[PDB]
Amino acid sequence: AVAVGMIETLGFPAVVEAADAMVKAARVTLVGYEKIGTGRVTVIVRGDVSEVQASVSAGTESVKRVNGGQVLSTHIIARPHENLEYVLPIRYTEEVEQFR
Amino acid sequence: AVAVGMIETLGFPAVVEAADAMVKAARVTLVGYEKIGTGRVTVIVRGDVSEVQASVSAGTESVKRVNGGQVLSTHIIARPHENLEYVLPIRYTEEVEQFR
Amino acid sequence: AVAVGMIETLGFPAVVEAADAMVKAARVTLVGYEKIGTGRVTVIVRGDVSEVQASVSAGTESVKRVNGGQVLSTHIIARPHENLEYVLPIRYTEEVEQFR
Amino acid sequence: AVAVGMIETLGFPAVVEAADAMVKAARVTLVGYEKIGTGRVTVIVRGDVSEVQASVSAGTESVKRVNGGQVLSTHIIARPHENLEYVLPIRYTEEVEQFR
Amino acid sequence: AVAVGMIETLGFPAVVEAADAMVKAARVTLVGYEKIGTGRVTVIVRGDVSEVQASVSAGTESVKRVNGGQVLSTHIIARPHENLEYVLPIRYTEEVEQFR
Amino acid sequence: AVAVGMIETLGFPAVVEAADAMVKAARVTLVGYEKIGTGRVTVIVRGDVSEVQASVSAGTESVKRVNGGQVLSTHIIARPHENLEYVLPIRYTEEVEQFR
Amino acid sequence: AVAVGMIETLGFPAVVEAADAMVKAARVTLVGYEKIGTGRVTVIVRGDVSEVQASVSAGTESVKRVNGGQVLSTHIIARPHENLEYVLPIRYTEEVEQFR
Amino acid sequence: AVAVGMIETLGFPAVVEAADAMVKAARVTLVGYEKIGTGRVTVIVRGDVSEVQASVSAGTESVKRVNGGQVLSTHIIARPHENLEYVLPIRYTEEVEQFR
Amino acid sequence: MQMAKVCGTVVGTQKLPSMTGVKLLLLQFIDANGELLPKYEVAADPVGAGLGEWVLVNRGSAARQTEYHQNRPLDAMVVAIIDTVTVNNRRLYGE
Amino acid sequence: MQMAKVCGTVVGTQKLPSMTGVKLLLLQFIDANGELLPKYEVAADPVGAGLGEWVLVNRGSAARQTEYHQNRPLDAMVVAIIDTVTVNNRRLYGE
Amino acid sequence: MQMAKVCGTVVGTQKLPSMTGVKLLLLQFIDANGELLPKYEVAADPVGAGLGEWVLVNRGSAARQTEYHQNRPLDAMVVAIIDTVTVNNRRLYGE
Amino acid sequence: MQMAKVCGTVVGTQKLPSMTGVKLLLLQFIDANGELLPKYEVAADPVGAGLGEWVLVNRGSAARQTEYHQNRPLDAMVVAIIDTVTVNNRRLYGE
Amino acid sequence: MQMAKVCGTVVGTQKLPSMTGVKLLLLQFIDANGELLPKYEVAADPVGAGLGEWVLVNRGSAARQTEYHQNRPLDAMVVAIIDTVTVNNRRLYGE
Repeated sequence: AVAVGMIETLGFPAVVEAADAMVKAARVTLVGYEKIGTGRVTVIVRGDVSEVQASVSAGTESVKRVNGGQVLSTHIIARPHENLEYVLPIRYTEEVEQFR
Repeated sequence: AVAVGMIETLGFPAVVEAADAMVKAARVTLVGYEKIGTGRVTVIVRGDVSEVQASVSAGTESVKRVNGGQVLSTHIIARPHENLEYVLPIRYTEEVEQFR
Repeated sequence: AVAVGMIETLGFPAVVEAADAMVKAARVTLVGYEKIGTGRVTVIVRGDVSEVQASVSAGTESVKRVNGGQVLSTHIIARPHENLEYVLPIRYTEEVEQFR
Repeated sequence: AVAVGMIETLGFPAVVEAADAMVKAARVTLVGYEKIGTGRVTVIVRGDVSEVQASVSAGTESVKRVNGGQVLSTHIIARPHENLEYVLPIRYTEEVEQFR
Repeated sequence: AVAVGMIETLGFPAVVEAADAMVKAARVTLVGYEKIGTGRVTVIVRGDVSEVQASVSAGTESVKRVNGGQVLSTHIIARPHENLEYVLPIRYTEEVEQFR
Repeated sequence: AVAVGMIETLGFPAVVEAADAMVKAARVTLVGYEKIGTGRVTVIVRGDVSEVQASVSAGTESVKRVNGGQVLSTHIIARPHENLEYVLPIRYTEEVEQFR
Repeated sequence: AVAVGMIETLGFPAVVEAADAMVKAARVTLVGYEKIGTGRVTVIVRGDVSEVQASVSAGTESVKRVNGGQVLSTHIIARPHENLEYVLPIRYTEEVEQFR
Repeated sequence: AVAVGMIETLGFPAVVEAADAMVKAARVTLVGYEKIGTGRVTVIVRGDVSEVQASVSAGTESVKRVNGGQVLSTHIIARPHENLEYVLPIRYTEEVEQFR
Repeated sequence: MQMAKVCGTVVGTQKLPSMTGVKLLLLQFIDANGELLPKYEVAADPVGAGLGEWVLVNRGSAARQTEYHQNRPLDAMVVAIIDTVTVNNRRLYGE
Repeated sequence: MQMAKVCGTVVGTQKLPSMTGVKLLLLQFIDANGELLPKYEVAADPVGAGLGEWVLVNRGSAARQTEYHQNRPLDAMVVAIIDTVTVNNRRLYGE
Repeated sequence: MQMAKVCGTVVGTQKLPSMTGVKLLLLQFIDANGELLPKYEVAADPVGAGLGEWVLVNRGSAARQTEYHQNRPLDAMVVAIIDTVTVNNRRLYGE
Repeated sequence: MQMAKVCGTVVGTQKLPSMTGVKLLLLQFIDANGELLPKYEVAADPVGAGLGEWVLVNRGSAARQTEYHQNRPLDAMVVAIIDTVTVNNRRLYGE
Repeated sequence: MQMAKVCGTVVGTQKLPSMTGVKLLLLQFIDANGELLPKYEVAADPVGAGLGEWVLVNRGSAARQTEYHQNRPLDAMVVAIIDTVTVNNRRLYGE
């Protein structure tokens, strides 16, 4: 019931620029960091969808100011199902509850 | 308040020469080592952004001494958010708190 | 403070020929075995830089006498920083202290 | 262990525009002045690499506003070895201890 | 608070005509004489920055009277830093404090 | 029974980067600094011949980071004659017996 | 306040033919001998400008009867400033007071 | 010993614009007005050379905003001889001592 | 340029299509000493600035000169993150 | 950009032909704390702003960069309708 | 844009040749209520504004966007003669 | 434009090569009444203005529109020497 | 242009790539009398200005008119190092 934003880049320094320009642009909580192979790295933010839409849009234009970093995919989900948090690695962990 | 710099190289001999020439060039601490797949290996240095910019600039041109080693992406973040230390593997570990 | 040599090959039988011809050519100790994806495998030797320079150079033309095996990358570091021991997997383990 | 910046110009009026725009653009100290032949004159500064990086980069663009003077080579070393001060003429002399 | 002006000529007869026509033109004093190699000879005048620009503009066009004498680079610095007095040979010596 | 290695660069910023990356690479000491004219500047390192070859190979490829800095000639001598210590400036001085 | 004549040749046997045919063609006194690099050698004479004008013009046509020696630049200054003697090496030394 | 600036125009309304924009641009005193024939009229200013250089340069593009008026000749003399005051009509008269 | 401190962020959902992807900060201007003035500015942020950090902000048409802000309606931008300020040859914002 | 509150609208019948069809608001500037300043600005309004709404207004040549305001004599424009201001990591204009 | 009241006119005989034929007014700025501020502006006037009229005046490069003021050195222009101002949904300058 | 009184001149010897030949005045701004404000401006001067003259000075990009100031770094220029100001249909700066 | 005194220096390492090689000063504005105002400006510096100098600083798009500052995000530049100010026909900053 809390919005999920995902920026997938090709490369790790591209995705730390993605993850930091997301949490700096708006009040979102970076809860996730997902590796799926072939150099595809996804970072996951959570928050209100006013914050997530602004952060993911500002986080997309920051990766393209990195040399050799591209944005492979980008999506914002405004109200996910409660089924998704137990299966997919998008949920709030215990480490990141102070930024909620 | 310490910056984070990353150099992603294609190859492990390319990433040890990048890591060796980064901690030799300036007063930074190598804290990280992250494999994302497809032979893309990233080292992570920590220090103030004066020394980190001089490390990443030295470590990038240091991977031309390595035959078959390519630099894919480099980035310097002047002050990472507090959210990134717990999610992304850029924080100071206790093995490298003697080098801080 | 002890020299690090690395031979990165494409394939596992090419990297065992790299690892075996290195410890046979000179008094070095193979301490590492690193997989970074896309079929790139690195072996890491330690020793005095007279031994490591001779072993890595002799290890490179031993992979050239294997069918289907190439050397993607190779490097020798003569005096690494002590920061590199704790982050990178190039240090002496407990199993390989008898060959030190 | 203090950072060294060097700007090498072809000509003496270009190298005083180099040396003065280096010490004005940042809090650095001009410690050296080196002639190596064929009209090549080097200006050496010391300071923290926050200063010296801005000092060299603004000092390089000031030689470009001199007629007939160009920059042949320029370099910044963020953390030199302590062996370098006794051999190379880059150390703090006694006359320039008021500007340290 | 006195300016420094330099005229680098190619040749010693070109630089005495540059030095003579600089101290004749305005109320500046010639304090310096610097050879950097390859026949590049620089004279250094000191005065107020209005007097120095009137000298350097006069001394530049005065080297066309010298056949085979070329002007390579001229520059005028409005107030040089205090660091430049001790490192570069632009300061007032005791031979030329009677002309100040 | 210590080797001597020399790297002659064209330029003083090219030769401090050559000197810094030679004493950082291996267990050699920089003992010498020789200008022969026309902007040809030589630095001289001393060590065991395995450490010297690892330094000169590192210092040669380190001068590509210096824009406008060229490497002219490098050479490594396994054990120089005793005659060369007194005539040529390659011997250990008392400034650099703390680095031996 | 005594006139200065200068003949700059490319080469030393051309400049002694310059210096001797200057002091023979008129009652002048050779006071100076200046090397500025790239094989440029200057001969400086003093005297009344009745002498020095005939001395320089006959001294210039004598270098033309030397093989391989030419005159690069030549100049006569009839009434120099008194600032020029203390900075430029054109003054009467103690050895040449018998020829004044 | 006081600087002389001269702007020579072709025409009288061009030279009153030259004379008026000179005494307005900087603290100079117009002391002279010289007709030499063929429609060439010169105006002469006196003052410190910071003022005279600024006034003559600003006086040149003021004639350029007059229709049919050109600047034929312009010059600034920073420190004239005292012989020039009595022969040439550039001296302070009695009428223009209130503007000195 | 003006020295300013990043106090917060401004999020706007209904905006121009040229303004999408532009990170809007909330900078408060500081004086030459370093005390916060009662003057603020919402500025674009190409160089990623964190909260509390001192930045250099420029106003006017100079905010549209960096190859992607060209046809955007921006009159303020963060051009630099301030590393050090040295006033009267002594350090002020070293850290 | 500046945060401003739409107090009202301004209608001008006699104007330039380039100014036809331009919706002119009356914005009052607010500070960083959220209180109205005694400074105002009549600004163009491409994104529809209602009375009392907080907007982002930019001044200068940046108001002429949006594909139809190009050859219009505009020195102010509403570029964004403010959704959230978050000063010192806490919400200020959430609503 | 800024609401301003035409207090008078300014006549300059010695001027640039680009400034010929440009009617220069003397506007005094009014606040959001309508009281005269102690701030003024000499502005060009393409649409004929009489004394005492309330006008809209824009500053900067926007004064040079109307095809007869393009290559003129103008930093202020009257773009509209204000017909009505409606603040807080009630009329303020109806007349 | 702003009405200003020519207080004096500023002479700069070490300057940009684009700034050569530019006559720099020192104008003090006056109000609508005619009293000197505590605000000044160093402005270029194409039309020859003497000390004590009332001038019209414009700021910004408009100072670079007069065919000899185009590629010069000028943000202020004297566009007119004021002949007459008529405030509230009575003369103020006739002389 | 404004007369300003070079108080200090601002150095930023994390910045735009267009801002590299640009020497950023810290100028404090001075009044017509010659004493320091409580207004500052971080300005680019093509002509070499030392600490304590009086300089002429221009704001806006005029800082991008000098053959290398054209595509840089600069809204302030030092165009001249002030040699002499002559207010009311007497010298003020002779030195």
